[PDB]
Amino acid sequence: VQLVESGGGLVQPGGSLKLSCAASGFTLSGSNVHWVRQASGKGLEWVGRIKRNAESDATAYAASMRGRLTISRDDSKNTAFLQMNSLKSDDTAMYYCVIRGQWGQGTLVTVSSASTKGPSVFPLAPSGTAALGCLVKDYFPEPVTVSWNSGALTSGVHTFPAVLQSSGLYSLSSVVTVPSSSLGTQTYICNVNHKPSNTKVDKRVEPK
Amino acid sequence: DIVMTQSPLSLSVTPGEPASISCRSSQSLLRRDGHNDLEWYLQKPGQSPQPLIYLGSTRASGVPDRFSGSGSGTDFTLKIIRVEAEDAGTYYCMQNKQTPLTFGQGTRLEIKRTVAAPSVFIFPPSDEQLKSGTASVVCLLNNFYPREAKVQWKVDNALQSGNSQESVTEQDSKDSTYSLSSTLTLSKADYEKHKVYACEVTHQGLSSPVTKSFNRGEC
Repeated sequence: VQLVESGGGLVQPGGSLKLSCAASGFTLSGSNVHWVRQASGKGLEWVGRIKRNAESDATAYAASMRGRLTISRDDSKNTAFLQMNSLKSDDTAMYYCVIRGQWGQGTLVTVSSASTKGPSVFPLAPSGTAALGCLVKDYFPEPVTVSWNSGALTSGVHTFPAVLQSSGLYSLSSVVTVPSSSLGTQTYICNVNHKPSNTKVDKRVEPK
Repeated sequence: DIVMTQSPLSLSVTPGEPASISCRSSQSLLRRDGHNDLEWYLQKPGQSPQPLIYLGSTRASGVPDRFSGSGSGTDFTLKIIRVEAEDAGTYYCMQNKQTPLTFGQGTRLEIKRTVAAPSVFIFPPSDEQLKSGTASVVCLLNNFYPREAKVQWKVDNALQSGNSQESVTEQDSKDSTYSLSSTLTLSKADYEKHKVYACEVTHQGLSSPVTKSFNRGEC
């Protein structure tokens, strides 16, 4: 029924990461577990798999990752694992757990020698239709999540792809178009979350 | 490895009209049962890929009959009978005959819609950012079509070159438009030295370029 994926994040080049794929409403052992990767703005690449218990937990691994992967299953925890060693910058991608015999939301793996940095959150103050937003500046690595009014404001929201600045730090803007008549009365709060640095910010955006 | 070839790599279809995506396999995917070891996926913006077709022609649960997978052996076709706005994204074919599982390059489906001019908004740096020692000027181009748009920054009529970065959202699943954010970075001392901050926008939906500006400190 549900898939929890973790163990990703920032790792220095030459480092190791152990991805976890926890199943909820079913037994993983009866299913084949695959891992598929996707580098930002690129296609799909199969990484490896582990066949169901009946099929002797048989493992196969992508040649591009040869001798660097170890796929397992902890049946007592109902969880699959992808151990990846000697990671290079080319391994930076979204890694998805794929149940065969559903696709998870994935976990981002960033192979960089840069340090984690929490963002600065600045309001994009308004002034028929008005626009307002939040500028989420100087953070590393990706991702950052942005919601408006704890998820109660979704219409007209545009959260932009982050841009990597010359400093090697990311920056993104999140905006909402709202009725200008609502400006003095309705409260607008952007909810920022940068999990890598444990930076959570609730910023009220006011007209002046 | 089995090589998966997709044709075309991108297309623009208006809602109500059909779309066809071809997939070529390097080796036959035909099974003994008459089916094929070929699947179709859709990846919508910000989402993981979702299954459309399995076994060459079998629809995944909750996929409407608008979508069909056809073909056998090495040649496959994904057809969308009538394209909806929600269909915007990247389509991939995938063989599951053997490991390594292989995918086609991906086909980006653009939903063609009427020309829509952007609504333009300029934002000065916040007081809190200036307090922190930096200055970012943001320019918003909201809900436009087609994707081609040009933004030109001017500071006291000086053309800004190389001190701005931009990012565009992917096609909207409901209204089929794009949005763009452009950020002008300057030092706090350069920001304080100048008065007029203008963002000039060029787009097909605009008969003339639109300028949105502000004067630092209201005047």
